[PDB]
Amino acid sequence: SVYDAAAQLTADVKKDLRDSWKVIGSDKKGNGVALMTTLFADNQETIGYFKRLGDVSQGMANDKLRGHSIVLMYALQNFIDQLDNPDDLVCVVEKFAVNHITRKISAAEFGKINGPIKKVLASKNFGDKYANAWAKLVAVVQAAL
Amino acid sequence: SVYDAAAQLTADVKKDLRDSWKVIGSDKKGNGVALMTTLFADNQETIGYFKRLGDVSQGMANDKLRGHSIVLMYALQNFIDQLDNPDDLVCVVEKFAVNHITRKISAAEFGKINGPIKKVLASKNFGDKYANAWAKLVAVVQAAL
Ligand code: HEM
Ligand code: HEM
Repeated sequence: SVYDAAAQLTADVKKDLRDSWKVIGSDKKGNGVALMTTLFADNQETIGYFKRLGDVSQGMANDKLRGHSIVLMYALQNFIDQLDNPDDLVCVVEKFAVNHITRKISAAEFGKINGPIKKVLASKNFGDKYANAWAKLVAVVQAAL
Repeated sequence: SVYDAAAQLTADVKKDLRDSWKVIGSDKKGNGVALMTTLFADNQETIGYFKRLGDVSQGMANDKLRGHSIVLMYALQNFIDQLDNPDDLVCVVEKFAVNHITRKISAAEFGKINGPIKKVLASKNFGDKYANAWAKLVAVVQAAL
């Protein structure tokens, strides 16, 4: 269940998530847009899903992409803040899962974000240990999709 | 226009917003659910818009309402963090405006949250000065609806 996946994030996984988030979550505009542009660059097939944001090649200058990228980073902030209470983490994961289920985003397609996350972490010198920790948090949302 | 409403957030208004947020933002789950149940109790005609959350009378016990309420408080957190830069505050305001425009929520109906906000601030011993500061930030979202 989502709860099982949540309940299995360990003390050192939560430590790696919090420690990397202190750095990548400090600049939400910069790192949020960096995440979205790496998604569109490496996975060009997803661009069509983001038609509401207009022309995503514009990057930072596209006001709708910048607004979306900041709000996504607050969704991750929320996740990081609920780590010690699985019941609260589960009801916010399920709320964001419904936002993607209505856009017909499958668990497999949602997991395409792991590549971008790994790349943004690597730019701040957080290696594979941290990327693996973040893949465990993404898998909690995948359990809901 | 959003940009003029944004220009109304002067140095003193920004200070009052930050100073009261430091208190109500410390308990996102508690105050978030409090805001929503006060909206439904005082403005019963709005409950129909929230049919996805099921029985909102249950409050904190209703997992969908709790998930919704925590996320709403991170939208407010987001607005407070963008007060330094009006261009970033306006693109996140417009993102949340579209979430309500699709739900057929008018500027007048969105304004019904001011009663709830004043009551929650009042229980924390933040009076009308602070309620009026928050009404000015709510007016930026109203301007985009
Ligand atoms: C770390 C992972 C992710 C998080 C936390 C996340 C978060 C968000 C948030 C908060 C929204 C706004 C929801 C709304 O207001 O309706 C959103 C929208 C969306 N997301 Fe994600 N998302 C993630 C990954 C993905 C991935 C990998 C895809 C697709 C392959 C995806 C596709 C979408 C789509 C299509 C929208 C709607 C865009 C629009 O029209 O505004 N998301 N996402
Ligand atoms: C401080 C003011 C408010 C803020 C920051 C706010 C924020 C939000 C956020 C972040 C969402 C989630 C969007 C999504 O994922 O689709 C939401 C949903 C919603 N809001 Fe608000 N909101 C506010 C006031 C109101 C008011 C006063 C009304 C109506 C009288 C309203 C009606 C709705 C509705 C109908 C939904 C959809 C609930 C659902 O089915 O999931 N909001 N709001």
